[PDB]
Amino acid sequence: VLSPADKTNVKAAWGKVGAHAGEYGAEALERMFLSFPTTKTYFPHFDLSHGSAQVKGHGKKVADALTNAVAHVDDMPNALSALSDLHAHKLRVDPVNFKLLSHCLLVTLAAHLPAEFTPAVHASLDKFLASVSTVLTSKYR
Amino acid sequence: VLSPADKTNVKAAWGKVGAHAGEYGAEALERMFLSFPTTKTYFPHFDLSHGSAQVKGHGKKVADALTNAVAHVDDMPNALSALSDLHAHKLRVDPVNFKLLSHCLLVTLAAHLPAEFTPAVHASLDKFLASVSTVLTSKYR
Amino acid sequence: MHLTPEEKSAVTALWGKVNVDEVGGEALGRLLVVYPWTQRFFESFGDLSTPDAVMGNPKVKAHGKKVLGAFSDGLAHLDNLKGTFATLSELHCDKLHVDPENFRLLGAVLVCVLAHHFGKEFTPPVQAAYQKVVAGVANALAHKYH
Amino acid sequence: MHLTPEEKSAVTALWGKVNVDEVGGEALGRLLVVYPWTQRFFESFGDLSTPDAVMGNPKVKAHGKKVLGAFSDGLAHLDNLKGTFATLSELHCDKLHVDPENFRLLGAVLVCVLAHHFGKEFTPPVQAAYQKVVAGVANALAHKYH
Ligand code: HEM
Ligand code: HEM
Ligand code: HEM
Ligand code: HEM
Repeated sequence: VLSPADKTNVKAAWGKVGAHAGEYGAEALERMFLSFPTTKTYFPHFDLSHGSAQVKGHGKKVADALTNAVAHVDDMPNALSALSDLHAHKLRVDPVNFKLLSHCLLVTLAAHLPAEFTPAVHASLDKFLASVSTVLTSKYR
Repeated sequence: VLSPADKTNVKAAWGKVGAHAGEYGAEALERMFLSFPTTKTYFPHFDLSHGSAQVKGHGKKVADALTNAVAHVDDMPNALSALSDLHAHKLRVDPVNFKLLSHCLLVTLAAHLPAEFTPAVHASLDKFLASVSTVLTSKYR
Repeated sequence: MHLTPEEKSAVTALWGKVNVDEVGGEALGRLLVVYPWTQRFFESFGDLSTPDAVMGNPKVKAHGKKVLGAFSDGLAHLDNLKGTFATLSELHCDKLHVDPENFRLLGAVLVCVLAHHFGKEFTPPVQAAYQKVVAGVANALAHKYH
Repeated sequence: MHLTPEEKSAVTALWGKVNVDEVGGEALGRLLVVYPWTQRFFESFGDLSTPDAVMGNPKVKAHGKKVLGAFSDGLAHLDNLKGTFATLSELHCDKLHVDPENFRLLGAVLVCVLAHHFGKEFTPPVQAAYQKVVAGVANALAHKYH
């Protein structure tokens, strides 16, 4: 459960991301594809080459959804209903994969927001991505 | 989330366990110790030998808790609060181990309730143990 | 694959009693029912809407038998699973695009199936041998992913 | 390891720029803060009630240096992590009772610390090689558990 401190930490951190969220989305995917190649099984229809527009585009999409989640940190389940649906009934990504993208996202934030990536903020973002993951896989069965 | 169907399934299968819960609890533990030896790191103080009374004693406690969650299937977070606190604050069992025990509990039930361990029931019991595990781990951070 | 000789005899003795046709259908059907997300690979199999629709589907039964068939062959080459499963590993990756976690879910379901069928005969120590086996097979099937 | 000469060189080269003292203290402390349950093994260290108290705890910082030290030396036996961590594997099992999952948590934390420190330098391809090492290390350390 996200504490008030957590919600604050997250909003701050994401606040600094700003106009780069799309690039960070794209970078996290790229890191995911390379470090955990089993994740590529869900994107057979994409050109997973470095700098592919499909990956860039998707990166934006993901980033945007996180934004919307930070904004509705208080009502995630509701803010992400559609996405929870899509994933549970259409995409059907195995749940283990969410932990992999979450990790690549932390790494990406860490590498780009040095001053802001304090131990307390690291803990908060992790919980946050975990909560997001829970929401996205809540209707799986 | 457990559906009405799930609830019926669980009360039914658990109903059949009856008085053998204790013994099935002990058996699930032993199966766990044998198949996932890493789980033994949490019981350095136990005699894990075959027919250990400590294991017998422990199997009963676990079985009683599961029986309590079935009795309060509509209020598990509250029915298990105490146990949730203990695990989060004292025991501090890594979350991955809940899935291991769950698995050995399912094997045990399967081995003992051939007629009831239908596909439908198997699925309900799996969602149930996952929910119990979630409650027990909810206060971890 | 740390199968002691005694673990290997135990795997083999029980496997002698299995009706692969039957176990194959049960394991695959149960997978589709317990972890419905796995149904993503079988939209051409037809109706998988309910447990009976899945369990009785002639296509699921036939596929289960195929899968367990390949698994049984694996059990005769416990020594060289990687070699045994190499072309299949490639196929699952490159053509089928099957996330390898699927191989671990199937292994857990299979263990429950063997427990279901053998009852008391599927002792703690026999389960432990089979746990090593399904893990070795899952690993072998994932070895060629890239 | 299943490290590519190119992958080996990337690991090796970034490592050369690492202050084990600082990275060790930071990795262990972050661990205790992000995954609070890992604190169960360090009760004798003191007050770990807050990020601040963990990050400042000298016992923490010094244990962190010992751990990265041992890790650091394992990077010199990248082709036999198993043999390098055998004794450490037994100790962790038999004396410390540390669940191997902790090895994996630290690894992930380690990678976040490297990214934190090296920014730009810690590229996708470089993270990929480090992911292989941390997994490798965790496996080596868990190898002698029974
Ligand atoms: C942090 C959690 C995640 C979030 C917020 C997220 C968000 C999204 C969004 C916003 C979309 C696009 C919806 C649309 O096209 O309208 C999407 C689609 C998709 N996601 Fe998820 N996702 C997450 C995790 C994952 C993971 C871990 C995977 C697999 C490794 C994945 C696989 C996919 C795929 C394959 C698509 C469709 C791609 C396409 O065909 O364009 N997602 N996701
Ligand atoms: C759904 C699964 C679980 C249930 C229902 C459960 C329930 C319980 C209960 C009722 C107790 C006894 C508390 C008391 O002293 O009154 C207990 C203690 C304990 N549990 Fe859990 N537990 C579960 C999962 C786990 C797992 C997965 C592990 C580690 C592999 C674990 C490790 C322990 C330990 C080490 C103790 C203390 C035993 C002693 O010193 O007597 N538990 N648990
Ligand atoms: C023990 C693990 C497995 C073994 C030994 C195995 C074996 C096989 C074999 C022998 C085939 C046919 C090859 C061919 O068409 O040339 C096959 C096809 C296939 N397998 Fe696997 N399999 C395993 C696990 C899985 C799992 C768990 C899934 C999905 C959850 C899966 C998905 C598929 C699919 C979708 C096909 C193609 C079906 C079609 O003909 O349309 N497999 N597998
Ligand atoms: C990169 C993985 C790790 C390495 C290389 C490693 C290495 C070491 C070394 C070299 C020692 C010194 C002990 C001696 O020689 O007597 C040690 C002790 C210890 N380690 Fe590990 N360790 C690792 C991970 C962990 C983790 C993740 C934990 C728990 C979160 C842990 C818990 C301990 C404890 C409790 C001690 C004993 C310290 C004392 O005596 O106070 N280790 N470790």
